[PDB]
Amino acid sequence: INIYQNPGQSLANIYKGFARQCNPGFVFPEAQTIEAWDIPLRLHPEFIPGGDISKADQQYSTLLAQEIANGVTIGFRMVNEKERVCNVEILPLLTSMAQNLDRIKARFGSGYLDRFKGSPNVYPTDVGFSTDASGGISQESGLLVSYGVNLRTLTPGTWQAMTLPEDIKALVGPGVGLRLDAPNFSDVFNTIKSGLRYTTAVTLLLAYFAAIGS
Amino acid sequence: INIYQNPGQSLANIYKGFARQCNPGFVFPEAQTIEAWDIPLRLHPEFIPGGDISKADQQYSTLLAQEIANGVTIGFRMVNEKERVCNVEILPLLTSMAQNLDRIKARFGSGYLDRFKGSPNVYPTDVGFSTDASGGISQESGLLVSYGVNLRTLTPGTWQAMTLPEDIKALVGPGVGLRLDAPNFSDVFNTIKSGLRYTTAVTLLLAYFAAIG
Amino acid sequence: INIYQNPGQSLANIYKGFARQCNPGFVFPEAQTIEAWDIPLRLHPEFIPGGDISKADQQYSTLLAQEIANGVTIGFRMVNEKERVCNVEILPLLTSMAQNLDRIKARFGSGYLDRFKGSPNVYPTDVGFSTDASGGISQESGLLVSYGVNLRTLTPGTWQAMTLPEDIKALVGPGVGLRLDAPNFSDVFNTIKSGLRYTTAVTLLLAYFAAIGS
Amino acid sequence: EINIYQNPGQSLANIYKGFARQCNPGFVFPEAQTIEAWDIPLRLHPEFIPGGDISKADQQYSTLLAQEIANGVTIGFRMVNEKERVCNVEILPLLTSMAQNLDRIKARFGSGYLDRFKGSPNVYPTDVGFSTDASGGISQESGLLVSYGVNLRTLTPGTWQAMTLPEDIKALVGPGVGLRLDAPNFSDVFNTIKSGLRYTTAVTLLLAYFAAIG
Amino acid sequence: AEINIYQNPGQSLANIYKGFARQCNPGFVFPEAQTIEAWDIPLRLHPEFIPGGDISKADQQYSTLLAQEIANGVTIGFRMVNEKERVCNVEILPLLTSMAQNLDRIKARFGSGYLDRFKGSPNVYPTDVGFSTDASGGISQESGLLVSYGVNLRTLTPGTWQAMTLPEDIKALVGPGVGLRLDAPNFSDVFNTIKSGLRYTTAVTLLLAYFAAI
Amino acid sequence: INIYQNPGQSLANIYKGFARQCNPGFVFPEAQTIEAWDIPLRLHPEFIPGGDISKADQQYSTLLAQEIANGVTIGFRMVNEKERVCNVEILPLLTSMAQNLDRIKARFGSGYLDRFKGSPNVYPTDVGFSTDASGGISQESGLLVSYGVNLRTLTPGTWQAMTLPEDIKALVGPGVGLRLDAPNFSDVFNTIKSGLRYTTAVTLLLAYFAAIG
Amino acid sequence: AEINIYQNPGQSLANIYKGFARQCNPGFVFPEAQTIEAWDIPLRLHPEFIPGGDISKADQQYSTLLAQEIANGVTIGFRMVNEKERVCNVEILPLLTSMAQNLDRIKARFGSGYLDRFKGSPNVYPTDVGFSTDASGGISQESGLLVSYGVNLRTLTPGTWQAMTLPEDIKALVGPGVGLRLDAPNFSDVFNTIKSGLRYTTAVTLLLAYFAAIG
Amino acid sequence: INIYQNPGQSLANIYKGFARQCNPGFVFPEAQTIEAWDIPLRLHPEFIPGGDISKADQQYSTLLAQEIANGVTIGFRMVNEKERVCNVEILPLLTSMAQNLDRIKARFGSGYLDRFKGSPNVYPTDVGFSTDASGGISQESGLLVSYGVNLRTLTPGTWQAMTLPEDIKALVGPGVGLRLDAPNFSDVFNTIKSGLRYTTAVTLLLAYFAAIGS
Repeated sequence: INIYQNPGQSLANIYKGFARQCNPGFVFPEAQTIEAWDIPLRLHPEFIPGGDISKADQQYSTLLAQEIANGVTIGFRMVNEKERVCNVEILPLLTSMAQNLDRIKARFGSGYLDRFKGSPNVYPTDVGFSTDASGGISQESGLLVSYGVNLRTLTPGTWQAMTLPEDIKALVGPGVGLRLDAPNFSDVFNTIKSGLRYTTAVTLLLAYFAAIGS
Repeated sequence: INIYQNPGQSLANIYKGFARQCNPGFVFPEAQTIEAWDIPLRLHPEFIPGGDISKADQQYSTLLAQEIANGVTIGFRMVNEKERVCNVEILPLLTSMAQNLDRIKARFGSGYLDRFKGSPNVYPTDVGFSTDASGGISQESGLLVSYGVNLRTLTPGTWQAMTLPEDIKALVGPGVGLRLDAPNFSDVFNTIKSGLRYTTAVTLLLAYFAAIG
Repeated sequence: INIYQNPGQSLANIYKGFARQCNPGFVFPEAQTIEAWDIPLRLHPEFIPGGDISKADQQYSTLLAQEIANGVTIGFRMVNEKERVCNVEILPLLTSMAQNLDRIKARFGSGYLDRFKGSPNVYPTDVGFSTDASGGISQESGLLVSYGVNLRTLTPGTWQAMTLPEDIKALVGPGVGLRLDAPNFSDVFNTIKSGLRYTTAVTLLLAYFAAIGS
Repeated sequence: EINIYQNPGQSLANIYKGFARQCNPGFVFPEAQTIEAWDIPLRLHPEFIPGGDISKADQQYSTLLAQEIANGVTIGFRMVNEKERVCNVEILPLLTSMAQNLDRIKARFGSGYLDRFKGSPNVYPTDVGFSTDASGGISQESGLLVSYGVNLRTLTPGTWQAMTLPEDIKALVGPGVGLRLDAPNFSDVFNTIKSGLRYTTAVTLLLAYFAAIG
Repeated sequence: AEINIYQNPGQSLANIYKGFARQCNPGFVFPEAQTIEAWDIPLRLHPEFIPGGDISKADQQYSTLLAQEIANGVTIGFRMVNEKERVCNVEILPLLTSMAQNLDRIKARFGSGYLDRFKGSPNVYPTDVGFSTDASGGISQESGLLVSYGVNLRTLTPGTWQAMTLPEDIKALVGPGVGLRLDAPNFSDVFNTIKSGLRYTTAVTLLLAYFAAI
Repeated sequence: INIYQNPGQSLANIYKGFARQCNPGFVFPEAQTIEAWDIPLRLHPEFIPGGDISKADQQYSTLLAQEIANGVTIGFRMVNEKERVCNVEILPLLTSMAQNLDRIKARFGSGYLDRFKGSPNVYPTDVGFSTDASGGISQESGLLVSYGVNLRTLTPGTWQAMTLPEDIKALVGPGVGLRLDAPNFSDVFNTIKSGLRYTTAVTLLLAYFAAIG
Repeated sequence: AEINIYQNPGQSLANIYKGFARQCNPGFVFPEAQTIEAWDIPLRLHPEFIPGGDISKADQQYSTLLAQEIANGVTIGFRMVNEKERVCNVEILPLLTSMAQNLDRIKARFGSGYLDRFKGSPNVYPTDVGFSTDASGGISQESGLLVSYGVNLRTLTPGTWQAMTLPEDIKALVGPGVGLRLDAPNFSDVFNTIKSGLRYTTAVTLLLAYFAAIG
Repeated sequence: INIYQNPGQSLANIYKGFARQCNPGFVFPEAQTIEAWDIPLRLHPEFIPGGDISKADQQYSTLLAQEIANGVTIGFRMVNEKERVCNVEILPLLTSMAQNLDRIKARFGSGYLDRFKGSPNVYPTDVGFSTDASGGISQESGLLVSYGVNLRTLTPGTWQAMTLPEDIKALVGPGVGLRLDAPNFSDVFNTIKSGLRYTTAVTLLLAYFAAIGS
């Protein structure tokens, strides 16, 4: 295996290593973690055209190189930030996603990827504009993140049924209900665009679609 | 004086040192530099409310600290990157601003600060959205940078009439003519927003209003 | 349609009648007239909060009512004063505004409304004070009328380049170049403030911006 | 392909389509109407080019063409200092207004419209002569007859006001409207229009008049 | 009585402008002594222009400037009919007024020997357009425009430019070159626009405004 | 096709018409004419932003309009001035350019366009100031026209090798070797600037680079 | 050998200075290439000093400069006997060293066409002393000293002056003019000290020091 | 200096010696000789890695040793072959290179070294295969020697314009226009490759680029 063609499995492997550092007694949700981090590739198999990795989509590769770079940062931080890395960042993310994946499959069945397709966002980390009825953009628009995470339109019912690790919740919270003409919109847009990673954008996607319509 | 009630003078002094280090012969345009870097505070006296700096606008103060820190980085880079710091970065910026400020004062007159009013942007580094023909924001809108810099409507002619340092042009050029609904819009928005500093946003502001267009 | 949400189309409809009563051959400049008299609502969409005409801005509504009432006086005056009403007041207005709008659109492009922003004036009949170099108001300031008509700095060359109906030129000329501390300033300010209407303020706005500057 | 002698409309339309694009590339150029209008004189008078031999071209016709070329050279120089005035008072209003006038003529007379211009004593579009009584005689009641039937003597204040013309042209011709040949200034007016008109602008005046009359 | 434009240029042109000033406003007080004195300045600086008092040996370039000026008086004559208000109140009376006030400031500051102020540029003719100098007599990339007898546009501050008393038409022509370096994108256009736009009389107007104000 | 997106083809068509009028046996060098007159657009694709001619560069558009107006004049003048128009103005131009272009392609190869890059002139008709031997602009400088034609340094040997139509030769001749500080500089600068056209500037450019050395 | 001082002033004077330097320290590496090139500068700027390659028509002022240079070499020969320490370590070797370094700086900065930097002052001779200019080509009371081929003392900064590599005696001669305005009470004295003190050879030393430092 | 870091100066010094023996009055083109023989080093600074000549590129070092060994031979041959050595081999080589380098400087400008970049050949003595008109190597290709000397496309005009010493002309002549599939290709290729040396490959490179185009 390799990270371009097996992103879930590759990253799962690294995160299984982290989860063991944290607690060898923690049951790593491996099935769900591979499935979740494979979602962007499922939706976009052209990321690896005709199966040759030599022609891999540049933006997709950059995202994976970002995850590699983040995994390096975690190894260094495990040393003197073990109790945050483990109990705020990594284990909550893994538990969260697995539960959220499981509820998506339960609510939407085996065709659940259909909920994610048809968005104008190609990459799981994209931040763009929500659209009006006709598909236009207006000043009533807000943030559309990942594969259909509409923060502008995000209801209180949806928000309160959402299970997100603290760090992702804190990133994305300020964007909920926010109009593009709001004084902090540029800042919040910029902050969410810069703060997302491949893995954490999936984590957000799963939380949203698990809870949507609550 | 201090950097908060006198940003133009304070920054001008730092940059005078950079210029003397680069080129002692180079005549430093002190009056223009001071007046240019005073523009956001003249536009926004609320930044220092009742004249007490301990209550100064936080975003404004942070903008100015970034300039102090960048100044320290510039002086560090003078050893191994003198060619680029001097002849690509600092001297072109100083000349550009003096020429564009004077041009602005010649073409619009002494009341030139009015041309900087009406924008959705409070801070000189702000990056927002231009309004379309209806007066709203739409997919046809684009980047509204600083105090009136409309990258969306920025013309071919205007682009090539603009006197502007290489790095600012490199930063901002991908945003020229760019619509909200462009696939790369988010990226280009992000880059420009992250790339601007107080001094360079004013440099861009002046180049645009001197060239339009 | 109604005069609150559709001021340009409602005022155009009235003026189209007056122009027929004046000269049936006169080609009414409908598109420009509607676009010109909508400008104030275009600049301030909050005048009608959330599409609700009962919550319409009272000062905005009152300016429109005065145009309706003026319309009634115009129809009265057609009998004994047709020659002045038609040839001095109405037809030159309609023609000048259409020409000036078109010129403005040609000089400043589709985003021409921007040239109207940043003034201290909210209403098109507003009369406030010119700025000096400092950013402030002083004795060497003068009249700033409507959305950016700086009478203080308006030059002799610009005055005679402007296409403005007689009745508005005679109203506004006295304030050209006039300082706050001028002995006749208060009387001139009084005369301009009292004689301006919603439609004739827009007429002046377009004449000025067609003829400056840059 | 074409030349100004055999193809005056296309040749002149091409030059003005040039001036219009440097002025404003957003400007929707009315190519069809401009070719047609500036062809009028040659359609009424094909003997200007006897049997398609441009070396036997009519003297007064060739001179009118050289004048237009010379005027185009003047315009090119004026575009350096006075670009705004030339574009937006001169060239663009002439084009839009002349197209509108031709369109109106065609909607109210069909393809048969050239018949309006027929059987004038004026051979050339720039000709300025005398209006005539019922029986075809000149009297002290005569005034100006310009181009292919533009009777200024007989032209009402009303019809004049109904005419859609650029400023340049209303200013030149207005003083002749209603003017008797025994008027103290008639000879000044005659002298000004004769020297002021050109092939191009005489057609502009023709189309404005026939679009308005009756 | 026996004056000519070669030997008596100020008096010759004064006679013509006094006739314009009367066409304009018989109540305008013509500043005759100042106008004669100002327009003689180029000849007083360069007696050479007429070697030994022999006008048949007159300097070609000087003679060409005087012919330019005659040709311009002919066009003003023509423009008096259709553009009298612009001609009189923007172009002519302000020129005469400002020139007289500025010449008087200069005399009050320097006395009868004021002509020495105008010496020392490389420019032989009042309409000359050349380059600003460094401190070493050379031309560098920091040079800009140096026009007429020492009007250094490159080093003129916008403060003193705006303090200068000058006809609008002259401000608009010359303003673009204030502070402008020779490598600016528009320098070549500006250099050449001022070069083609200046005339014997308006260059002297500019010269006196500049020397009064600096 | 149109003149904006297809200047070489639109212009070559018109001149092919003139040349057939001049001599139907004259072999019109069509590939070379089109190639030469597309040069400016190939150096500057931004002249037509994103392929949209409603957004065309205004200065570019103006040069092209001038060439169309000139074509109308050529058509008028063909009646009584056919000998000059053909044997002085048009045929030698087309002949000279095709030969110079072929030589330039042989000498600098397929990437020849890079020889026209990095001048301070954006438009083919631009007239600016050369850089001196030490790399600055000074009184030792002269005229820099189009995409690198240095009239100041133009040697006697280059001049006599140049194959140039006589109207272009008469225009540009006075600028050869002319210093910024010369008494008649400003006069010649003005004359050359006003007298150049899009097609004639391109003709000069190829004559120069075909003859240097 | 088959050279002469009018056509080969650099090589000629270099030949004499190679001799002084060997007197000073046989172990001193004489910068011959830079020395010939530096002292050819005035002739390379004004080839009309020898019109048509004909020394019989040599410019009188040029020749006078060369005569003065010969006379100065004679006096150094005499002072070598009793003032060897100063002649060697204050006057000559520092001059030779400094010109070499300054010239290589100038050539690295501007390339082979460096000579263009030295043009366009109104000074024809390397020892000329004249007036700096305002921005309009004139002289005003803000003007000061303009020396040699563009050494603008009026405009020269006390800092960039300190940064110039220059032998003591030239530094002492020219320092008083730095920034000096023409209405200063010592201007006439300083103007004329510098004028009288300069030689072809030491004017070129000053020229290269300035143009190496000035940017 | 040494031959590794300073190949131009070292070799010019040897050749200055030979020229001196040939004819003392022959002006040695010293600047051009040093510059030309530095070309291969300028293009490949990496030949001396981090300024350490003990790690100098072996092929490049061998090239220069060959030139030292050839110098010794020339010295030996000076006795019984001075005429040929001087008038055929040495004097024409130095004069040709100097003229050619000067022509290349005028033709291509100060960045002329850019003409020598992008070839497949690293060493000046390399012989490879040229690119055909469609951009590939094929049987239509031929000999590409040194930094861009394309013998395959080398025209009759370029051949006659080329200023080249007799021995190089005879070495290289049979390769001109020669195709890869020619029966004598192998022989000529082998001959050119074995017969070239550092100095002479540079002499050829310069002959060609100074003559291309004719």
